[PDB]
Amino acid sequence: GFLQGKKILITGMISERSIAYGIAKACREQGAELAFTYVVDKLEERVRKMAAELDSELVFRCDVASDDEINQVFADLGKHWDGLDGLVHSIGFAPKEALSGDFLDSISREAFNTAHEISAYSLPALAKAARPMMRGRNSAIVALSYLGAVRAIPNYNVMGMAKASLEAGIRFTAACLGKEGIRCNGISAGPIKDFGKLLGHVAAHNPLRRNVTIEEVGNTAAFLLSDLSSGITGEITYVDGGYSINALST
Amino acid sequence: GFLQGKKILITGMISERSIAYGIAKACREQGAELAFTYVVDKLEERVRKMAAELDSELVFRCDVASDDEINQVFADLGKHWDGLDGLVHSIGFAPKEALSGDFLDSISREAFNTAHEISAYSLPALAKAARPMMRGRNSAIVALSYLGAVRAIPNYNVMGMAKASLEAGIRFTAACLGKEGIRCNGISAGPIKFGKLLGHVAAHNPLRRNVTIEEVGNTAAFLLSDLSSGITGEITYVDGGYSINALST
Amino acid sequence: GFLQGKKILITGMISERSIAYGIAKACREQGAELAFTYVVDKLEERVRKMAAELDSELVFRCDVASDDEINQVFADLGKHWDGLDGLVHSIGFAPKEALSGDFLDSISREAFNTAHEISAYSLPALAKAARPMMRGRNSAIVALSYLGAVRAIPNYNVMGMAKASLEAGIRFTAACLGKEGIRCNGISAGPIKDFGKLLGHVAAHNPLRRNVTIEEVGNTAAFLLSDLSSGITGEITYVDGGYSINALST
Amino acid sequence: GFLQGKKILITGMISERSIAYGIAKACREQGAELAFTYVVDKLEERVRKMAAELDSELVFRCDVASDDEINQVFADLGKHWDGLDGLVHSIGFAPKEALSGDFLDSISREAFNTAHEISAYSLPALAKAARPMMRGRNSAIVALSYLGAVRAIPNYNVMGMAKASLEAGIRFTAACLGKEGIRCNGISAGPIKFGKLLGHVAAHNPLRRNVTIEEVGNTAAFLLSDLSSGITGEITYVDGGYSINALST
Repeated sequence: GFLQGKKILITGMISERSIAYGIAKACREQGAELAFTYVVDKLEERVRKMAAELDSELVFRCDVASDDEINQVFADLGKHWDGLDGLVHSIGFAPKEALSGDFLDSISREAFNTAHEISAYSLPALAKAARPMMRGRNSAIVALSYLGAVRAIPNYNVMGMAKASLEAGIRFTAACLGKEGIRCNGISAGPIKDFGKLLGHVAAHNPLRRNVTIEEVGNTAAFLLSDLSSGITGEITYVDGGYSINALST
Repeated sequence: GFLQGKKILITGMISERSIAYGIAKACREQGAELAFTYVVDKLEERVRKMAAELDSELVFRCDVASDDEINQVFADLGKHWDGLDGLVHSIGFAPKEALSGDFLDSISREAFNTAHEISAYSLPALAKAARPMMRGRNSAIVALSYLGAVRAIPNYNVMGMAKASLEAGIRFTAACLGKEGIRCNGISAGPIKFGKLLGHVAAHNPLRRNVTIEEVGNTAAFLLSDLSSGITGEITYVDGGYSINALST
Repeated sequence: GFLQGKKILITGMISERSIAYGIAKACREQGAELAFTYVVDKLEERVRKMAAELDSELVFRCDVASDDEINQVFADLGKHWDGLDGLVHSIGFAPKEALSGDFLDSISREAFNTAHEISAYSLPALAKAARPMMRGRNSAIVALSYLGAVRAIPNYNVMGMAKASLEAGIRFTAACLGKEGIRCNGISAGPIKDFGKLLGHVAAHNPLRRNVTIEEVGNTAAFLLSDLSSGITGEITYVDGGYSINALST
Repeated sequence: GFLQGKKILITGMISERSIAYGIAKACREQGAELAFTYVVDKLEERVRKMAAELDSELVFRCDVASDDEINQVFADLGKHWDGLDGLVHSIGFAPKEALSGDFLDSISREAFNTAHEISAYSLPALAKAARPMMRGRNSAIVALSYLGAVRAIPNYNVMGMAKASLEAGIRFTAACLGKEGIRCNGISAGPIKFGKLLGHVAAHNPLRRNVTIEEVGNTAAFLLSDLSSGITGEITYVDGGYSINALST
């Protein structure tokens, strides 16, 4: 496996359906050692269980709304690990009411603020807090994005703005940390397990004529966290079966 | 002129150096009737003076931090105008400390929040509040962005994230309002009066010079006019070709 | 009109349906003085008639396959005009058999060569030949492109490759001539008068919920040929009613 | 390795400095079985030697100017291999005179034609000829591009137009073959050993250094493997972040 010796912290793993689980599993299959965060105490047990199946006992509470908690994760993790080789940002949130229907009717100041703070600011906040552990290690950050960053799409609404902010954050973080040997890249993932019809629309219209899997996203993340991708930084890689590059599909 | 009789509300005109002034002047030259906002009471007199030179007595306070104030503008403006044909978003802010040096060292939660709220959320907030006045008129919104949206650049830092959010907001607003006959477009302007930034751009862009507020202004006038009726959700680069050049030693 | 005093050469005007006619008409309405090319002698009369309705007697044969003919246009035009303020490239060709069905089955070396030579090389060839007349005049070139340059689309096939070549040509030409006061920009136009269903697909899916007109393309060209756009060069402007920036339209 | 048993044809390997060599080596390290093309008979021996060090005796003449030769490669290769899992396009050419100085002064019809035919048409020509061998295998094509496709750069000139054509060819090929289980992707590589170009990039990119053929090679190996099965029509930048940086004085 090409992540032998790599130590990787993974956010956003709330179930076996989650993108972060696909990433965790892919990384574990390539020999990485893993650690995880959970946002709320209700999920702790479930996350510890998933971690254990992935050979990890390293699980930490981290509400990315809190600078203290973010920093505490790395202080606690640093007791176990000499350094951090990988960091996976797979977290986003916006109030449900802002994520459907008319873009302007559904948006509000509060939903905007929340969406950007949790979904976009969290990337540089985590990179900043991880920086002492990651610098000088030829390490890597991967963050998950979505086509709403760069295209107007139905129902994504304010999250589109937040993902665009995130994607810029990826570029700025990469430009910031490259000299210290830390890479930062994104994956714009296609939709995964109107939602049934979204999936159908994509599978009918993309070059691969199917939806992508968490394994496909996971393996791309594993590559971007590995030294195999050492020439790549500030990149958004589309794992959508070619969807974004197709047009005029009647 | 090609904006003859068009009624246009312009934000961000704080001086004759401002991008918004260049836009105002360009629109006035094409026959538009103008109205303006000012952020703080200290600027009222100065903005009323500029408005008057552009043949306008329509000036309103609007701190885009305030939903009350945003909506009040359109209530007050609607007493004078039956409808609104144009809306110009030319406002942005981030704490000065967040806009130089190392990106991660200079960033903070508060500066991030402020930068996005004032610089990005303000576009959909203004479009939303203007919607009753603008819909059904084949009207137009124009917002100002910057290269930091789509490239990592030194010293722009968190504003880059905020402009990227804005540019997505332009796309989503355009997709939202197109059916009601409202367009929404952006201009990514090159730098305009840091001395070395300007010099770097003038040495490296195809035109070998910096762009002017007149050039940004005329592009805005075009994007506010019916001449651009086939264009929406677009970011147009008025940077003398800077963004499309590379590997210039 | 904002093209007062401007002298503009327009290629590709073969009928009143053509994009170039929309451009000619738009430019004439803003006060430009026009000249035109025609590729084959069969069209001469028809083009002279259209020119005359647009107040022009300046019509020249120009097969862009021929360097001699390209150069001759500017030698002949230079007898009438002190300089050239505008140049509109609205020409493209590929063999019909290469423009439908499966991309690889339909492509051939010969069709590729022809498509690129006529549709892409013609831009720098025309800019080069026009350069003595255009330099120092604060003049402008506009070329027409299509979404196939930057997205995979059905049926456009090799023309997509040719348009991508063209769009790069626009950038390189702009970078080349900017110092001499010549701008070069593109318009990526949406479809205009499976073709009936293409038009329907676009009108159902773009932000404006309709197809664009030759007037809308024409007015954008007029702007890009005018001094109002003096800050803009190397740009591709999408006149497609927002189509290219939308996605996941179910 | 993650290409274990994969059978991959590689073009453009003319020396150990070549991008294609970096790709070959990276693929061999992941367990791929390799075959190679050479453009001219003068290079045959040198290419056979390199192939042998990479455990291959499968080497074929292929001047991509020739449809006969392109198709012959696959007829000859098909005698040894039941099918083809990977195809690497790492070839490009334009007359030297067209690749420096003023873009319009340096360009010509002939140089344009040659550059596009050899550098761009060769991708769909090779994909087409390989299609019977590749279809139904969950196989992959990778092609090499350069920033000149999407930015105006000094000295690349007409090759920029040719690479843009290539990148569109990658998209169209991907859209064409995806249903048959063949992917097609590109790598836009940073410069690799002009001395000042390399210096400019190393001073300006996020990584503050030039990329290596190993880095390009490993990315190609990934894009040729099933690990990348969700990715097609993509251009991946292996340039140490160069293309995403701007305004660096």
